[PDB]
Amino acid sequence: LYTRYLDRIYMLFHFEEDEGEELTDEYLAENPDPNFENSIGYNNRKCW
Amino acid sequence: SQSESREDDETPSCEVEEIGLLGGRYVYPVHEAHKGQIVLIKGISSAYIKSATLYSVKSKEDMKQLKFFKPLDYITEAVFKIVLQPLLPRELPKLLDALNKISKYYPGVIIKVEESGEHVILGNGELYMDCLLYDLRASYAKIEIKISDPLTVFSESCSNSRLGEENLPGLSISVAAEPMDSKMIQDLSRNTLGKGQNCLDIDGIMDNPRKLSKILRTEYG
Repeated sequence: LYTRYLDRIYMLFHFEEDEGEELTDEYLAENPDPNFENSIGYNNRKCW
Repeated sequence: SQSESREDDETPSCEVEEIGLLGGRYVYPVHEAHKGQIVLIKGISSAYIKSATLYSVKSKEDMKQLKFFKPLDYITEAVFKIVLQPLLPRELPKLLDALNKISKYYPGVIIKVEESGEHVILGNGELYMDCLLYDLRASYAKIEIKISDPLTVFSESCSNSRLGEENLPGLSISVAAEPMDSKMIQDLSRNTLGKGQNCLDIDGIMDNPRKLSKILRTEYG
């Protein structure tokens, strides 16, 4: 699914591990994170 | 543990920078140390974590004779389990260093590293671990850290046949598994030389199997 309201975009993605593991791994290779720092700068929704 | 194992490559060495004689709150400077006495050494630390045996041998036969000191047998097993993570993941290197220092200073501590990068700490009990954590946050690392909910190490067992296949199906293994006699278990748990009338500890296995088997036959039928 995709929509755009003025600026903001909304995209929905459906993965299966076969497709899933690939996209994970490629990013990891090109941005290696041995300290597990991915989740420092990740934004939750505060509200809930 | 290396000693447990027992020429070129075998020997690392450190020069002894200084020797002092302990006096509680002060250390008395020493030029030389002689057999019998217990002393404080500067700079021999890096080679060993916990126990180590120090020798100087000028002789090839003398070297062959020489027997390494056995690992100290601490009275209790750690059991108590804490999982650590630093508050901020970027500070991991400091935590790692500190954990190694804690192993050096506290002989009852076990630090293990998980897949996840979490640090499993074993200590003897509440107070023990509390002191570790205090020193860790104050004296060694200067890092605030997250600490988990006190757990324990579990052990696996059973109470009462096998078929098996090699990845390249040429080998096939069948092995029975059996409950052991509580007496036997207790005998094994008790670290002993088999002295007096005492059931022989299985680590005496290097003695003749006839003797070993004699004990089993004698004590268990």
